[PDB]
Amino acid sequence: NLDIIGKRIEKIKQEHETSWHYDQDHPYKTWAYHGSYETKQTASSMVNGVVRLLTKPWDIIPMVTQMAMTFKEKVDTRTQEPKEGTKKLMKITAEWLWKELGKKKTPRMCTREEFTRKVRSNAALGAIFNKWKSAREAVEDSGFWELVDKERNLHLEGKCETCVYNMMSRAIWYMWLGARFLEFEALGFLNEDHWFSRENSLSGVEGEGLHKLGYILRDVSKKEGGAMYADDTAGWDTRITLEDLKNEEMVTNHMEGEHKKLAEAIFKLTYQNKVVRVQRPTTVMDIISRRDQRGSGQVVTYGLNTFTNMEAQLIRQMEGEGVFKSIQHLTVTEEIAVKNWLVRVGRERLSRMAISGDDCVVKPLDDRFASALTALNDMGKVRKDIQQWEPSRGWNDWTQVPFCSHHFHELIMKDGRVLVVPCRNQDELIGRARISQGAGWSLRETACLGKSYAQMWSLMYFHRRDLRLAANAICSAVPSHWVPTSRTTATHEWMTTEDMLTVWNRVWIQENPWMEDKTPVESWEEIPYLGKREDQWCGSLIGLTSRATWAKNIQTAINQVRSLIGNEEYTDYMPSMKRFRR
Ligand SMILES: [Zn+2]
Ligand SMILES: [Zn+2]
Repeated sequence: NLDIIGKRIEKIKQEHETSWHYDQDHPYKTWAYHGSYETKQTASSMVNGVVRLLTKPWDIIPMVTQMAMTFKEKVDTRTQEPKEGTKKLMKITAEWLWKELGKKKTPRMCTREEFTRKVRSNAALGAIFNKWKSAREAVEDSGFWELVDKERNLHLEGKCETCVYNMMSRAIWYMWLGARFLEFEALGFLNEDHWFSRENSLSGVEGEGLHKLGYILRDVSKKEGGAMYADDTAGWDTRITLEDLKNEEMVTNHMEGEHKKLAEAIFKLTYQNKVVRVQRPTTVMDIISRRDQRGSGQVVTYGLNTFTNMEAQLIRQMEGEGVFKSIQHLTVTEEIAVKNWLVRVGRERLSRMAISGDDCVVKPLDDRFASALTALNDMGKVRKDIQQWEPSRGWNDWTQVPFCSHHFHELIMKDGRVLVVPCRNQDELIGRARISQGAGWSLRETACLGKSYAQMWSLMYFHRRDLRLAANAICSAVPSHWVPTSRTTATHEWMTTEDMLTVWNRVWIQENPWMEDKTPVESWEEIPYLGKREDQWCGSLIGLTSRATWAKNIQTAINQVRSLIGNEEYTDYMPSMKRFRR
């Protein structure tokens, strides 16, 4: 409590002394309340006109149109403390997992130089506006770094002054750029040096890309065992216990010098003790604290969620294999059996999983896993959309398993070679490309975002008839040499001015470890589609009157957009298709 959060609270109280008041009608039960002060202010989703003008048939599909119109009673719930047996299982497993992750890696501090480059190339670090306008301006002004140094030396002392969260199935907690830097210095190595790559972590997929995930699921499917299980958790970030935050901190045991102390401080002072400011309309600013749940930076959140999720799923596996009998209490001989399992088969059991933060696919040794629920429920990782004690429903086919919002098809080229391609309902893909976030978008910038989406569709979704055609139309409608842009930046190989057929060959043939024959593809017509009936199942409008009219008359839609943008240098990409090729 207050000897760690006090100083932070004291400092804010004073800056709004003319507004302070301990409000008695406060809507908090599970958060600790501290006081309120006067504020008044709020960002909605705008339509990309370039993409909408080249996707007319979809102007009458509600699933697409509604996406562009528009829980904080789940952040106010309290997780129970686990049993002693559960806590023992978690500490042993965490201890062992950090050793394994650390066998071929060296913890190290990230640098101002490294941080500066990040900001000067638009990564979404989640900072606030005020003294300097943007992030960019603050990074050259030596004043900033004197503030950063004040807080830094404070953290070495073991106290905090300026590290305070701002809260705006999602909940995003911005800090000021300074506190983001100090988080990056101490914990950035996890992302920057790829601790959760598949090579290093065996379960993880950090930096793999959407064109590898299908191949990774199929490799898992090849192992002997039961169904593939893919249970989603209900509000994962709100079910992170203090015991979870403590096992995460054991990464510091692998550190030394300044680093160990700086990392210890972030975990102690910001993660395991939180100070947050929230807008309430009855408008005031509420200064609340609590000890548990997740609210770090989105990139460190990712890596820590993967770590804790790896830990939970190895434990659920142990329960299915009958390594321990009850969560109430671990005997002495059970501790040695758990430790022996991890040493004998742990690495093999990690390779049976694909884990991306809160998202997992598990192919266990057999189907006992399905009704092994006691550890999972007691750790607080309650399954979404199924009764607490009802057994999990597994999948019998790797092409039906959901993972990172996709499913994966197996697709045979005319030359016999095999692609594994990502897919989702086509209304979701078209609906997202019609949306832009923010204000002050020039026509040129709107066009360049449209082009980023088209290049993505050509590289990942080439097998959907409607998306190859819409992609060709957009790349024809936007000046050939204008560079694809994005304001909120996995592997993004479509962000480039290089020839898209040359990128396709590098990604799917040259650099693809699942493809033995390296024979380049000479044109887009060598590159196959899903079956027509499969394309309709995944949402294609192939076979409708509206869709045939759009395709027939596509050069008229292309010319409409060219007339609005003006007299520039354009390329016709539509003769790359068979039906437009004379
Ligand atoms: Zn601090
Ligand atoms: Zn599909």
